[PDB]
Amino acid sequence: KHTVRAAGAVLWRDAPATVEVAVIHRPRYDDWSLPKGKLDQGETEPVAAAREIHEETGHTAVLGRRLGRVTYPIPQGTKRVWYWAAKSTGGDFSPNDEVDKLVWLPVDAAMDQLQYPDDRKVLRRFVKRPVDTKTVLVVRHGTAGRRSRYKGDDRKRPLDKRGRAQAEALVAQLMAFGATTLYAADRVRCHQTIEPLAQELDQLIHNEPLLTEEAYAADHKAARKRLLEIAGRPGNPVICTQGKVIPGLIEWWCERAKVRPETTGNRKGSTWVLSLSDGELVGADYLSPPDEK
Ligand SMILES: Nc1nc2c([nH]c(=O)n2[C@H]2C[C@H](O)[C@@H](COP(=O)(O)OP(=O)(O)OP(=O)(O)O)O2)c(=O)[nH]1
Ligand SMILES: Nc1nc2c([nH]c(=O)n2[C@H]2C[C@H](O)[C@@H](COP(=O)(O)O)O2)c(=O)[nH]1
Ligand SMILES: [Mg+2]
Repeated sequence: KHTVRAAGAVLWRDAPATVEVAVIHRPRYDDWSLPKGKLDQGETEPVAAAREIHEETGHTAVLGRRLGRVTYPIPQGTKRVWYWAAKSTGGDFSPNDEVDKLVWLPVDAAMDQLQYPDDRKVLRRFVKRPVDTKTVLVVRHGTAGRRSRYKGDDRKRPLDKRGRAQAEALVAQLMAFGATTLYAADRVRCHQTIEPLAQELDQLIHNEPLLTEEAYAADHKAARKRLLEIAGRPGNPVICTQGKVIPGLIEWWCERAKVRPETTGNRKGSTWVLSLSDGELVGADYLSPPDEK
């Protein structure tokens, strides 16, 4: 009942029935499996997936759609693994004592190579939908204290200490999915959330008056329109906004596209990873704040 948290991936490259996937061998278990490992202190599942892919296969990669969760018993209690689709961005495997072989296989043959039922289940998920996706990241701003007694939402109220720390932690989280462009509702706490990422990308953050809670409540259709407008642009946008805005936009998009989120929440510092194939939503993955389970 203690949970050892881990992440990994179906790492792929071009040759759905075209694509090749990576399967690894480990001497210590003499198993064939998917690359993965334990979260380090301070790490989120996406950040650990990318790191473990790199350490185990030599490859950098961009994460896309989440492919569900697997659990199994270990002496410390229960092993929990979240898996992502990850597109290789290059690298070269070198055999070692931890992982001594890596084979790239079409899905077909990878299904037969993978010895664990739960890995085959993940690979079944992977082929269920397109994997060459682009990504919209919708982020609820970090912790910023408590609303004041006044009407409206306190335009200038800043992130608190914990929130500033969530902002910093979100850089590696959002980079894992290849974020390229930045957008924030017209509130200071929304900008401050994505400022560390802005510095890292050396990028400017677009301001979004249409996506504040006041504007969403006065004209929800214009917010929706704007979201699609941004999603349509080239690149992988981060859009940081507020708690009364996100659930409505995410539900609206999921319903119209018949996409079922596997997890749901709306915490401050959380991220929805919205995977698109040819402008259609194919996944909506809720990621917890970086400082929460
Ligand atoms: N990779 C993998 N191993 C599994 C699965 N199911 C399962 O019982 N095992 C076994 C193989 C080992 O006997 C035992 C521990 O393996 P592990 O891969 O979870 O643990 P680890 O700490 O050595 O490796 P890691 O999590 O750091 O990558 O669990 C599975 O779905 N995937
Ligand atoms: N190497 C190895 N393969 C296994 C085990 N259990 C299991 O079903 N397999 C499957 C995966 C592959 O389809 C096949 C590979 O065998 P070799 O690695 O010995 O060639 O056997 C095991 O403990 N070790
Ligand atoms: Mg491992």
